[PDB]
Amino acid sequence: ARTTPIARYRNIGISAHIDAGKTTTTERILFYTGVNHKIGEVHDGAATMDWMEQEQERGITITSAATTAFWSGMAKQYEPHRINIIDTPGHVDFTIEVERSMRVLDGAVMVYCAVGGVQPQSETVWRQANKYKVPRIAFV
RNA sequence: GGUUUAGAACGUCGUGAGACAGUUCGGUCCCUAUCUGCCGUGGGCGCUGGAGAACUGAGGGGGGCUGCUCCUAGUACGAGA
Ligand SMILES: Nc1nc2c(ncn2[C@@H]2O[C@H](COP(=O)(O)OP(=O)(O)O)[C@@H](O)[C@H]2O)c(=O)[nH]1
Repeated sequence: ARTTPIARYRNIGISAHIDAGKTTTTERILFYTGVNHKIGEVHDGAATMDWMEQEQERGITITSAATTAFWSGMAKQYEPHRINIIDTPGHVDFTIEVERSMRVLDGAVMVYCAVGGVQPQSETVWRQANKYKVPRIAFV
């Protein structure tokens, strides 16, 4: 039947202030689980999370697009888990994408910058996370 | 090439020879550099015995132009662009 027991699923959300590195960390995760070669960047648009061609050119993630992989914690790189990341955007203009995403995840790794710490958009998505008690960790 | 010479015409003016910041076609542009000047290149003499070399360097001339891309760097700035 199903390929994996439920305890191997981790539905996590990546969300933060603009440019805090959500898409970069998502592409790094995809590479480190091996569904992506060529780690790639965003300012050169070659990243694969970005398709709509606006975020290709303008280099700003505008809408969430879920993605899956197989990374593992028990004897890591082995005994695969199912991490469903959702690369959400952090723009106040697109906070609606965070809203519906934050309401649909069971956890979410918040991203913070080490230069500015929290930022107004992060203080916003913090309300959008307390709004649903979405469990969460921070990634500086 | 044009402007303004001789040929020619149109429009216009003049009765006319002709004329017009009106137009059109055609229409010869000379000079062996003496001096000054400047580019170079020498011959004489000096420089205090003659000669051969190497120099120092007064002083003068040449050369001084820049773009793009990459890195720094998606950094600082900016809520974001
Ligand atoms: N120095 C540094 N720059 C980063 C990091 N993550 C992202 N960036 C830069 O941030 C710019 C855009 O990153 P992006 O993926 O758009 O961040 P996001 O907008 O939050 O997803 C790019 O030029 C990256 O070079 C990081 O961990 N360190």
